[PDB]
Amino acid sequence: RMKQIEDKLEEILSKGYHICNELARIKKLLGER
Amino acid sequence: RMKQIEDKLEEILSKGYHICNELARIKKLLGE
Amino acid sequence: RMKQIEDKLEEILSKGYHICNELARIKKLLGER
Amino acid sequence: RMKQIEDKLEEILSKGYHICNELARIKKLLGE
Repeated sequence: RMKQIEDKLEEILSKGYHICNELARIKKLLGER
Repeated sequence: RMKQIEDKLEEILSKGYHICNELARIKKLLGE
Repeated sequence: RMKQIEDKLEEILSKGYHICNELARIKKLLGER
Repeated sequence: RMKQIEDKLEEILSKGYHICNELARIKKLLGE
């Protein structure tokens, strides 16, 4: 269970990196307009 | 205590998945 | 400390609701284009 | 154990604040 907590924390962090990378690409393509 | 925390984490994760779906729809509207 | 954990979990959840509300407005204004 | 978890939470939170800044810039580019 403490392992499944540690697993979920890393899943949340990763996805937050993923999300903020997707928004960074979106910001990029709109600034080049 | 660990169970209350895990439970909330699962819920936070779910919001992230929802955000990624929004971003998928949003990318497509923008052509990307 | 367990209180400050419970406080942070609610801050993360809220902000995730906030974020997904901001993206929902953005999706709305672009679909009406 | 609580300290490792709190520590990661602070870090997750920070990403959220970064995402909100991206969304602020992105809204403005879109006129909104």
